[PDB]
Amino acid sequence: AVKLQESGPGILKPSQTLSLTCSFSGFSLTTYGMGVGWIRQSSGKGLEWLAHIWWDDDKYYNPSLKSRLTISKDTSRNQVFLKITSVATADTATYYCARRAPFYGNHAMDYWGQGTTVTVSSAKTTPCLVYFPEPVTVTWNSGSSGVHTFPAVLQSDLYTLSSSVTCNVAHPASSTKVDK
Amino acid sequence: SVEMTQSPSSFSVSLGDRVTITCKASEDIYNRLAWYQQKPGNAPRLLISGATSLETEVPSRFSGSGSGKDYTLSITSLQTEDVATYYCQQYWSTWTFGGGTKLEIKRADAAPTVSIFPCFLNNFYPKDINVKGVLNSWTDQDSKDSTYSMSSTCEATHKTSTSPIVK
Amino acid sequence: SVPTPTNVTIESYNMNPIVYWEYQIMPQVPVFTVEVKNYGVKNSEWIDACINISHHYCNISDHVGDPSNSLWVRVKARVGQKESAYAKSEEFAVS
Repeated sequence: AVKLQESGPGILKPSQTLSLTCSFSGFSLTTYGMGVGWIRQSSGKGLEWLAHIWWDDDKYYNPSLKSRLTISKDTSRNQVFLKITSVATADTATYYCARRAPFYGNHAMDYWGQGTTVTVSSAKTTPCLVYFPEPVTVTWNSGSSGVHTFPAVLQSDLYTLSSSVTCNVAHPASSTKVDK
Repeated sequence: SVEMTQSPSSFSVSLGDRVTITCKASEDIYNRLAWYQQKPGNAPRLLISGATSLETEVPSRFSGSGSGKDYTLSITSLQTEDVATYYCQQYWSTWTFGGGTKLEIKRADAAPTVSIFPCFLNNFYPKDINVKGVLNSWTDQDSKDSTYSMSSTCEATHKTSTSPIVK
Repeated sequence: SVPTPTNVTIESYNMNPIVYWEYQIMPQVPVFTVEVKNYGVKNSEWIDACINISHHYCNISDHVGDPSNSLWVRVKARVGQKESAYAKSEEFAVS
């Protein structure tokens, strides 16, 4: 079965370097005409192609970012890797890696990994109205209708959302559990 | 580089309608076009390749076409399973995605219930809205009753009236 | 608006591909630019082969690679600071 999975650091600070890993099975990157690439996407935004690597180690980078990206492959481990230096906040997004459909003249991306979200920030796990990092889970009397748990927005580097009803608040990172 | 313009970012539609999404490329991309569907919090699903080749498993109500720089995607009978964002992609010279077109469903103009606290704008339609030091988040169109919601004296300006509701 | 080149021909006796095209006579010197891109197994960007030359030909031997991919060409014309649209060429596979 052809599968692909992306591994990432989770939360990473500015100016650092990002190490992304695409682990796959089901096929081989040594096979002629095979290739894998990266694509990123921020909340409510479109898809952005980053880089792509071929079976012969020929590499392609998106010009806008070439200078910060380095893509490599290791057939003896079945992983494709991507490195992104001078990490900025704009770079907070979800990273995907996907292969090239194995047909001549076709370069559409047939199989994708679920993706890994990386948040670029210099903060700390700070634990109806509601912190860091996301997520959080607002339930009401331990559980349905007329409930409007809104999407979080970040003030000065902390997340804060709202949940209206017409509130059991958790936070896995700092093991908080406010059963208000 | 090659650019791909998908207009617009969204399109209000009703189930049962036939929907056509437009994708325009800056230069002839010789039918090397792919189409992808993406439901919230999920990886994109490849629908069409080579401008007109459907992936296996994809329902026949879907079809793509065009040439040169103009390609479109058509769904003959919109069904809930089809409400997603659709992206086109040129793969002639490396890769470029279009901006995306999110399908939203039409329904009766509904007025927003405001409840302020020492301010919630819940369940309205259409989606556009302007309110009057503070921050706002908006929800996605509700799946039960295609309404919207938003979070931030408290007043708004919505086309369900003209007299701005001030709470 | 600057004239667009015509009659884009691709030729190769042996494995020595050279492009030939037509242009009209102009009181100034028309300088052309030639680009080639391969497709099939790979999907490269358009890479320059002959930048701003005066003559109606361009040898692209050093841009052929992997007989499995087809090559496509396009050529534009310049006169002063204005340029022409690309004369896109048809496909090229085997010698």
